Amino acid sequence: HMSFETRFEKMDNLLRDPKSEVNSDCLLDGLDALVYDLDFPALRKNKNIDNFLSRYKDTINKIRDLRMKAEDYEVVKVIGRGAFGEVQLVRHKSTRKVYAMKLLSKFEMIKRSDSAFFWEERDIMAFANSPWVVQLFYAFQDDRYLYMVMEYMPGGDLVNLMSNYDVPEKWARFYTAEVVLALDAIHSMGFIHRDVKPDNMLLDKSGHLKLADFGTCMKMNKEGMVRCDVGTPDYISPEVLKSQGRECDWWSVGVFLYEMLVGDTPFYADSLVGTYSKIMNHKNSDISKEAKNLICAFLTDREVRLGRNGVEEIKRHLFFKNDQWAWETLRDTVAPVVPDLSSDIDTSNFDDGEEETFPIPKAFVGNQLPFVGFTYYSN
Amino acid sequence: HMSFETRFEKMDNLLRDPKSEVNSDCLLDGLDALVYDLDFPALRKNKNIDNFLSRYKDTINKIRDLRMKAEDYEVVKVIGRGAFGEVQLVRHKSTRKVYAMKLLSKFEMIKRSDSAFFWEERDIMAFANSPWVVQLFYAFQDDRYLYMVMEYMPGGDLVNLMSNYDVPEKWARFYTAEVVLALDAIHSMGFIHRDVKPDNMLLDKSGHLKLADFGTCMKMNKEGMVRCDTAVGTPDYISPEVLKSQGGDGYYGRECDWWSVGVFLYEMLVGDTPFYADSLVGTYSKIMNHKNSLTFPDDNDISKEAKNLICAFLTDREVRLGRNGVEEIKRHLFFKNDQWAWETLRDTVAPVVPDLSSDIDTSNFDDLEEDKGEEETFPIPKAFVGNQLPFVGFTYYSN
Ligand SMILES: N[C@H]1CC[C@@H](C(=O)Nc2cc3cc[nH]c(=O)c3cc2Cl)CC1
Ligand SMILES: N[C@H]1CC[C@@H](C(=O)Nc2cc3cc[nH]c(=O)c3cc2Cl)CC1
Repeated sequence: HMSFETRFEKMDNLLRDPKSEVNSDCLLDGLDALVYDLDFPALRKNKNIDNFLSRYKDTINKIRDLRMKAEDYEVVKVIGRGAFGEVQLVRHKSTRKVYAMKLLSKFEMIKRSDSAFFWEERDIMAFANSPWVVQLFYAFQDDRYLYMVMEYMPGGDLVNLMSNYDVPEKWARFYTAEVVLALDAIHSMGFIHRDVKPDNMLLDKSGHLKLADFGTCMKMNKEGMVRCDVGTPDYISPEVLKSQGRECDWWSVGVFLYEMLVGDTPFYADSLVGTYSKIMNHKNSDISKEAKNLICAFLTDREVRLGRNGVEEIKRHLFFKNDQWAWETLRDTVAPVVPDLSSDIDTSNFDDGEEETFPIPKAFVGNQLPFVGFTYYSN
Repeated sequence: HMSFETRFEKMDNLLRDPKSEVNSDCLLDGLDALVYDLDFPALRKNKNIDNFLSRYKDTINKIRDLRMKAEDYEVVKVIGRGAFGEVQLVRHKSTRKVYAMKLLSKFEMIKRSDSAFFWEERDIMAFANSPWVVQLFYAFQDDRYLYMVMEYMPGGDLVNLMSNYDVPEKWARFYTAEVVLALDAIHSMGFIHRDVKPDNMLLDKSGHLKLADFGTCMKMNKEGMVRCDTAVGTPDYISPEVLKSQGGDGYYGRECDWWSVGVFLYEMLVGDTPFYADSLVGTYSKIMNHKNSLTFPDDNDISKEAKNLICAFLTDREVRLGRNGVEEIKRHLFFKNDQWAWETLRDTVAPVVPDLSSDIDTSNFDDLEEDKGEEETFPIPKAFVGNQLPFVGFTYYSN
């Protein structure tokens, strides 16, 4: 039993505790949402509602206007496209600061039952506080989209990179190993990524690596494993392809490595289903002895796969031997490729029908609800 | 503008501002409300809904627990009953402090279209900061009732008082004049009482006076008037103008309170309402006929002045006492004596002081009937009905 003077402080806590589902900004998100989901001709016909909307008209419009809205960002150039919206480079009008804003169509997010997945991604990007993980500075929302303002990566994706260069075993060793420190960072936070791939790997102005998408992430329980409900084709791990009715990330890894030295998927197939079964037959489906080894050590069945035991076990692998870097020093050494940037907005490492809207309801559908609590300020 | 920072210079404000319809508490009130009006089987079948109530399940239960709830209060004795709930003496378990907590059935308040009246009552009691206005410390709500925790008044209502004594012109002069200072106080907060009556007049441990219920209050416009199609008040103590109100002429100023007061005074010296009648309607028309309904049993125990003052309040608005200034009333001959001056009457020795056993002597509160069958509940909705929305923002905690 707490006391008065106590309970009050304790409550101010929550009203400030940004990990709280009911941080002040989340309550405001609630009032906001509610006013959205209510201001419709049909519904306003109700005493209670119309009275409400008539009382929080002025006030809530004031709010909308003050809080962060998309009108606050100048969009320099679209630099990417996810499933539910586009990622565009931006500069804050009032602050002049430059971020990368990922967009999310509330609609598309509802149409597909693919809702409530971005919570893990928000949390991670906003509190991982890690050199390995992209940092979220702001997250806000209107009627149409979610917005995630985040540390811009001038470096570009590992995809563009592998496109442009004849990757040597050196580089390979570098990028791979960093991906390993990062994935271990994630797992330390008690999450599993489930989608490891070049498309998700970005680079900071210094040519080092972070992880840039976390939609796939899933919280792993006490025993370190997960009850699972896929992700990608060219990479995916079989052991998790049967639970449908951790070390999996490591599989994805090996796949990537192969892709990097080779120039194509370790189980590429013109037909996709082909790539699928081909991964199921992994056992039977220029380079160094070690490269080969390592790869095939990851590319094995769950229980005999490389990394089943400890991450350290992976670190120590022979292919991870050199006279150019140590592990807890890698982050600070000279990247294999460093980006030459003309300004704070060089979209050079990023190469070059539409969308609809929700239908006016006849009754309360509350389409804003799955989104209350998404607003986050970093100060 | 200009820019980001000023935006915050309004933001942080809207959250501190206790008079803001969106003070932090208000926002918490919104989320709470929502959870209530949402957690029902039929509704839950909605993906958006279900997902919501599944994310704020834990959290919202936490909130409910911490914030002020009624389980925080030990209910000493029921000392009163209004229209929408009972009014009970209580002591805070954790703090052991003693208050009077008035309840309000959210149902009953919805049943009758009589909703959204309590906001003016709350604002006044919480911000009047006046010797004449009972003070609110805390206001909270659950699914069922609104609660208003407020300065307890061991003194008792002037109805009990008038009951137990042969009130003399002195006393009369006292109570009445304090009623005037107080009504003037409310008048200056730009409000009209509309319901002046002994029932609303309470006493503090020093035998001095305050007004105790403000449901009837209504904010008056720049010209000092208000306009009310269907008007309120109490059968006996009603002003006639307020009385003859409808779709049409229902507009009146503050001197209607002054009428109510004259009624008071009569009641106090005579022992019955100036227009009492066994049938109510009778009192009504009797009021309409005041010019010739006014009388006094030929017991010359009444003063020239008393009678005077009384009749000066009980006249038609336009020629009634106080139409001009409150000062005008203050100066009246019946308000002449060598025992108190206006700007000092609060500080003097009350005409009756309560002898109290403890900090909980409910001695000046006669016994009342408990459960009279009044506790009824909302019916489980088939669709979202939003019954808690009218009460978003009612929560307020004291500095
Ligand atoms: N994960 C898949 C879907 C998301 C997409 C994606 O999110 N791409 C990007 C993410 C970020 C993150 C932070 N900063 C950036 O500049 C940036 C740029 C792009 Cl293009 C990548 C493929
Ligand atoms: N408006 C009518 C119905 C309500 C009734 C009423 O509210 N009475 C009371 C008001 C208060 C107020 C503050 N403190 C108290 O202790 C207290 C006690 C009672 Cl019995 C008055 C007549």
